[PDB]
Amino acid sequence: EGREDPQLLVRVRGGQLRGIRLKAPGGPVSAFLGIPFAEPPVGSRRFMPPEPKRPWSGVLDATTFQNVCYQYVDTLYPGFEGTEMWNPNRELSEDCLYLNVWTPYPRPASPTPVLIWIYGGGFYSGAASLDVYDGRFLAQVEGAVLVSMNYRVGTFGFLALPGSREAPGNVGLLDQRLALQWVQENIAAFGGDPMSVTLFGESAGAASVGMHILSLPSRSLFHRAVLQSGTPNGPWATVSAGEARRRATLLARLVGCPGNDTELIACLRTRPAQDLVDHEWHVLPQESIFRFSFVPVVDGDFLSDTPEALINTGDFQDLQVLVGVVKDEGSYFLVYGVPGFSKDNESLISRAQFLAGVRIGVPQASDLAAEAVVLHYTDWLHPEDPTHLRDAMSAVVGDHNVVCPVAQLAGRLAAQGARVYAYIFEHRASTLTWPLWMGVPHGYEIEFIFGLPLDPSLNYTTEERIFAQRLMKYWTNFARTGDPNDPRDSKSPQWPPYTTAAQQYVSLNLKPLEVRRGLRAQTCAFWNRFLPKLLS
Amino acid sequence: EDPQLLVRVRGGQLRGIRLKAPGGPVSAFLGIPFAEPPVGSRRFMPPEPKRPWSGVLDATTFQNVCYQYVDTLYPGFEGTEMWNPNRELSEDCLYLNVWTPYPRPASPTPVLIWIYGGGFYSGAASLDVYDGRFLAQVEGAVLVSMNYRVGTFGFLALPGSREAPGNVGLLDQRLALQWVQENIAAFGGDPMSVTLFGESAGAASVGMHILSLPSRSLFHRAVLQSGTPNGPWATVSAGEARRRATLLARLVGCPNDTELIACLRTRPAQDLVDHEWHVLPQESIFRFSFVPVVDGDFLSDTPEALINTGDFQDLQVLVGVVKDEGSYFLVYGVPGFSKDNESLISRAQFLAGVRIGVPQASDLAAEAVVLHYTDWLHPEDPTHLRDAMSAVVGDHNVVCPVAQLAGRLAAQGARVYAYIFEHRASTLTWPLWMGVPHGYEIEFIFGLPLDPSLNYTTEERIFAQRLMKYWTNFARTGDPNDPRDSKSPQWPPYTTAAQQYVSLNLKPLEVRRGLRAQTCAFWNRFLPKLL
Ligand SMILES: Nc1ccc2c(c1)c(-c1ccccc1)[n+](CCCCCc1cnnn1CCNc1c3c(nc4ccccc14)CCCC3)c1cc(N)ccc21
Ligand SMILES: Nc1ccc2c(c1)c(-c1ccccc1)[n+](CCCCCc1cnnn1CCNc1c3c(nc4ccccc14)CCCC3)c1cc(N)ccc21
Ligand SMILES: *[C@@H]1O[C@H](CO)[C@@H](O)[C@H](O)[C@H]1NC(C)=O
Repeated sequence: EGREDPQLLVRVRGGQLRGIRLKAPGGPVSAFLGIPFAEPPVGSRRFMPPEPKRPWSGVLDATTFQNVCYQYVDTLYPGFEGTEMWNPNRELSEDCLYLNVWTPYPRPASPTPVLIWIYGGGFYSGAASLDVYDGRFLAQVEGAVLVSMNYRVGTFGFLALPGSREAPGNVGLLDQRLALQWVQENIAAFGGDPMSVTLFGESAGAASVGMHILSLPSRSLFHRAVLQSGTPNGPWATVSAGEARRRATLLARLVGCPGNDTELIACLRTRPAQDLVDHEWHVLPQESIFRFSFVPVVDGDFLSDTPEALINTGDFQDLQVLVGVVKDEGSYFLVYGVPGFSKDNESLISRAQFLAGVRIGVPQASDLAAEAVVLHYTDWLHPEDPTHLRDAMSAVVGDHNVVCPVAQLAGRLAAQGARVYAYIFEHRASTLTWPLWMGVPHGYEIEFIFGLPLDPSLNYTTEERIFAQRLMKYWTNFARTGDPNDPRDSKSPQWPPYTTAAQQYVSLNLKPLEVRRGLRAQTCAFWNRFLPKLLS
Repeated sequence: EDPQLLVRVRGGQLRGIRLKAPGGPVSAFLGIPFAEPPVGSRRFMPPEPKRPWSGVLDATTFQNVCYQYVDTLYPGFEGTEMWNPNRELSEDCLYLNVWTPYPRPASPTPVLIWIYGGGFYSGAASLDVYDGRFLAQVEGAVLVSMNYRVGTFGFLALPGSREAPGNVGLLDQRLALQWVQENIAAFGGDPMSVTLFGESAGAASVGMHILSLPSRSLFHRAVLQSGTPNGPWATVSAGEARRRATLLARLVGCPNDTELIACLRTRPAQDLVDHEWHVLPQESIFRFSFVPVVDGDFLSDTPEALINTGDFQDLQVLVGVVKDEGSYFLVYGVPGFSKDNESLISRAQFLAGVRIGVPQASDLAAEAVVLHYTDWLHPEDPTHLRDAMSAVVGDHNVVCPVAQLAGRLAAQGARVYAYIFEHRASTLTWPLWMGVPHGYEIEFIFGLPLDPSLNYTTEERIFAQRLMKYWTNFARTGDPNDPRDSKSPQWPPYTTAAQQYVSLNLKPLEVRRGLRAQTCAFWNRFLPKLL
């Protein structure tokens, strides 16, 4: 010390860190990457809740991203940006409990609102190091303190033998909670305000944000929340204690593990990480799409009851939520799983293929429930039309898994005291490599919220750069005040809060804000009110 | 003595009356007997052909109206009184009426046979709305209308019994169709070009003549206005007919079939009318006590089975509905509804109404109805709930059974033409919320706006003329389109692929696609699966 940049030297509870000065289009940013927040969850610690990281001696280098949590790498379309952009960009390791911090350069003089990003990837994949989650633009342009963490995914994060000591479940959510705890204690050293923390996430990340809202020990660690294309409630974000027990026992059999839970978990702990990844998908109860094997469990601990019971009975008076969806939530889920669908053709399907797809898309549906889905989504004027059937299939999956669980959450939070702001993202990136029939697929709003169009080397249009700047302003104004609206800008269209009376939401596209009413109201009344009665 | 008023039919000589229509005279032969009076021992029995008479039979006045329940709900109210009997009630009522141009046509003329509605418990061929004089004068048509037995008299059945076999009111109708074949040529009518037309229970009757082989040889074309043989109200099973006749017998103090039927035959007509409504299995609306029975005789199977398996290649059918089929059915039966207030109902009142409107519906089926018809943007809005209640009743009872019939006839070889009547008579005394209620297109088809004393607008007179042309062109050719009008828009046939129908209102024809397609997929495909 003494020859290095004094603006990049910081101390945390665990010790000294050395960060890196990064270039963002408009100027420098301070980045502290790969900070350890927990004891490596390896060996005897596999399946166990995280332990806080013991202090270190000397200056820890925090200039590079750390290991990505052990997961299944997508090799479906080799060289394809559409799939490769989501793949791990660092080495896979069980030693992965690290977090990243981006702050303005020089570090802010007064306490600054903090944004904590929780990534998606069906609770089996993801990393905080991906290029779409780059906090440098938000830190530079908006002056934000951005934090992102790695949490255990798959069997490593969510394999549960409910009631056991050794594998209690939801440990990946506890990794997230420990990083929220770390922010409270240490973010002030970076110029961050621990008294103004906003959680934001997408897909499984949004479901994770939702589970922090529904779990009392997490509520003291944040003030506001953003749930993008994901919710704690719904058909995929959780499993029962019985279902998690079933899936962990089946995986144990599959890898040669046999009679109490201690014996079974000890044997699972001797298995190489890849053996577990190789059998992960083989525990699903049916042929399905938008279903993940190891997800949060309703344990009676982290989740005191189902997220459905919790959202219907909870008091959310003190809460501000920003929720929303993309135009085509379900389109991507059809390419691996539904026969007749491909990214390399227009995917014009037959009626038989549509009926077959509804059984895959709604796997828990009875013959009668699936018929109600088919009859609702058929256009009885053109019941055999291949383009309509193709789109209806996308809508079934999108509506069942995302839009209607989002509408249900917005409705319940608003009715029970929260301040809700709802959106629909309708802009398809000019740079998208997925076919046009897929529209705006699941996760393709992220690059805009994070401000990637501001980098001139990424070849986005001028319109897309102005639009990204607009979105970065909505998100950070929401983090700052609990309202996405700019107080100085009187002229710009206001984003009204979502209410049960008016059911107002906005469209996020290249045009100025548009206020719309009812988030897929007739269709979501079918999924949220009728279909549960067709489970009797 | 006018030679244009003396006709010799197989039963003997008749004398009509020269009537005045706006444009000129018409010949009318009213109250012609077509059957032996169905009185005494003949009560509940199939009709017998009328024995010949001596001299010249007077046919200058309408005859007795078949014995029925008279609506006394709103006394002096045009809205209800226009449907009430306008002649004396009697069991001696099997008479028909004939209207022809004056002088009688020189060449054989297409015949239109009108079959009235009234839930199979009421109606008469003598009502002012069924006046054939305009169609006879303006279009040169030979119009025939008959009285058929209604209520217990026409449809009380002890299935399998010889003395009360059921469907005798439909046999009264069939005998009048037989009479037309045998005698219409004496009036200048073409027995080889006979079109049946009817509304509500009359349309369901027309539909039952299509589905019953011995009737099929008596007509060539058909018009089903706001009614169908299929659906929840037009028929009952042999079992249901049996319990209702047994219950009614018990209610009037009666007493095996022979014994029970003989006791019923000793009862005065009004004693049977007094208990008629008390045999319905639930609190319901758009449900009638004595209706056609699936006997395995007149109806060889249910109208559903018959419409799904029938060959209709040789048939031309004109079908349609009115804008607000169910609105009227809500005033007597559904709490919160009235003709004297705007009927803005609550959510509770709507859920309660769905149980009355869909009486066969289980708790789950009724919930599916509620969830489908609720506007989830305004789920508590009283105007939406009021209007949704009207739609439930109209869709369940008329629009979706009509869509189902049109789809099946088209798929199985018929030529079908479908419409929606959206014009509300300027003269209507029912409140505005009721819109275009059940039966208010009839006065337009019959050409009543052409009479200047009835106070209809000029627009309504041009519109009635248009409709009279559609109906008579359909009777003439099996196509409602005018070959004279070498201008657009043409009325396309309804097909299962294109699902084309037209709107009948003051504006020129508009071609629309799918008759409430999504909603009727719910009633016709999903709801039957519950259970
Ligand atoms: N060997 C084997 C054996 C059995 C099965 C499988 C493979 C695979 C598979 C195929 C290709 C790549 C990865 C997994 N899937 C398909 C699983 C579908 C996962 C889709 C998903 C859901 N959340 N993240 N992902 C993948 C991660 N990538 C994405 C992510 C996001 N959006 C995306 C948009 C397009 C393309 C990829 C995206 C937003 C959030 C971050 C992750 C299965 C699906 C089922 N139901 C059963 C068995 C298997
Ligand atoms: N004393 C007693 C005991 C129990 C019950 C009743 C009466 C009455 C009743 C009330 C007034 C008049 C007649 C019957 N209704 C209600 C029945 C409503 C029948 C509605 C109907 C169906 N088809 N024709 N009509 C009546 C005839 N009038 C009309 C007709 C048509 N359109 C109309 C439009 C508006 C008003 C009247 C119209 C087109 C076809 C010709 C007949 C009941 C209904 C139920 N469900 C149970 C018991 C009774
Ligand atoms: C698209 O490709 C898949 C896989 O090759 C195939 O099953 C499907 O039938 C194709 N669809 C069209 C419309 O060509």
